Amino acid sequence: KAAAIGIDLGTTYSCVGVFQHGKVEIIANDQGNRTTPSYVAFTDTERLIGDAAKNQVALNPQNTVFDAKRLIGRKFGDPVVQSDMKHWPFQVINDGDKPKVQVSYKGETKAFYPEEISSMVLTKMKEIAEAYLGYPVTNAVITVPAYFNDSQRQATKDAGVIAGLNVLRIINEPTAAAIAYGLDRTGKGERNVLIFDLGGGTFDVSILTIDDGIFEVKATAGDTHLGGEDFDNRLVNHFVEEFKRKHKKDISQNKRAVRRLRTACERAKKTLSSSTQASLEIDSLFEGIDFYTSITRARFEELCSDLFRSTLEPVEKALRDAKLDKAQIHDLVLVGGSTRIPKVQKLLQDFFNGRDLNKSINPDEAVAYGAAVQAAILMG
Ligand SMILES: Nc1ncnc2c1ncn2[C@@H]1O[C@H](COP(=O)(O)OP(=O)(O)O)[C@@H](O)[C@H]1O
Ligand SMILES: [Cl-]
Ligand SMILES: [Mg+2]
Ligand code: NA
Ligand code: NA
Repeated sequence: KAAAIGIDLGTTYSCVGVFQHGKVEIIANDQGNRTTPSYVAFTDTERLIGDAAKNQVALNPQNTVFDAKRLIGRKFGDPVVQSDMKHWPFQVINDGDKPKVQVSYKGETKAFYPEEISSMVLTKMKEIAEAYLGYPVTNAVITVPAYFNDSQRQATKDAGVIAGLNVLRIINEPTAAAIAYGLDRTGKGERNVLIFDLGGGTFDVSILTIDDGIFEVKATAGDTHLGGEDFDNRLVNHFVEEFKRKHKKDISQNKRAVRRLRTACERAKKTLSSSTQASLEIDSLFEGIDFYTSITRARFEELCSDLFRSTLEPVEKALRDAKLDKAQIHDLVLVGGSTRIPKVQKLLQDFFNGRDLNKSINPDEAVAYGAAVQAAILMG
């Protein structure tokens, strides 16, 4: 009788849905947010997950973990791990050629596997669903990137099992997004679907063939270090210059200020997807100096124009790989929070010569939406 849930375990944000009453419900967390930061923080006295964790990241950069998805299922000597390490404020150590995140927790040094950190996020998403349903959840579908290997999929599933979940299936994020739009219901005859996924940290282009409910991955492309956080950064640097000009002070080395600016920037950015201007007002940003100011959509676009534009060549590459022309793509699907940006939608639509974009499902929710559907199918 109990519904199974669908979980998007995201690099920067996660999302949970449940199919019931003949429809998918994306479930808001305790703060009312329909997605949750994939953050876990450790303090002298408690463990925080999601919104609570990200909310104190500037205060505790050392023991606030994020990006665990970049580690999960990898060996410590993997060049991706070695490269990514150099830019996290938290320490990563080697335990038998397995990466562990090392932190201080209740005064003692503790280390955690990536799948342990991710299980804490999965636990939160599970608790979010249970608060809405009013009963314990034990079955779930969890998603992963198409490019995940066996080791990565295994560790993701272990994360689920650790969270107390029977993992009915692990499915690809682009397939979940396609399922959400009901594209799996097609009969015999190949349809070509392109998934354009620009999230918080990663950019993924997938071309799938669907034939009588059977998915095949024809081509993948993108950039694992291109995302919304890079748009936040462009804004950070802009406002650091503007604060320097006005107050004649350089805040760029105060890690707490820069982090707090960064957060205000992400909020303003989101607002610029619905508004042509946004107000940025930080109390005591630096040395008790407040920062009240504004930014326009057009200025935001200018600051990011090259990054926005860079998203189209991986589409070209993926089409070439799949041996398809633009015109042979039957459906275009927007995934990831960053595809809410009007300029981004314009770029892709212009690239496809005016074709419709499938964007009626919040793109940062499309993966979980699909997972919830598949979970229900697997339950009966
Ligand atoms: N309305 C919006 N406009 C612009 N960016 C948004 C909006 N909503 C969310 N985002 C951005 O989307 C990114 C998170 O994307 P999401 O798909 O939720 O996570 P992930 O990439 O981790 O799966 C963040 O960079 C966030 O600021
Ligand atoms: Cl992505
Ligand atoms: Mg995503
Ligand atoms: Na996500
Ligand atoms: Na991402």
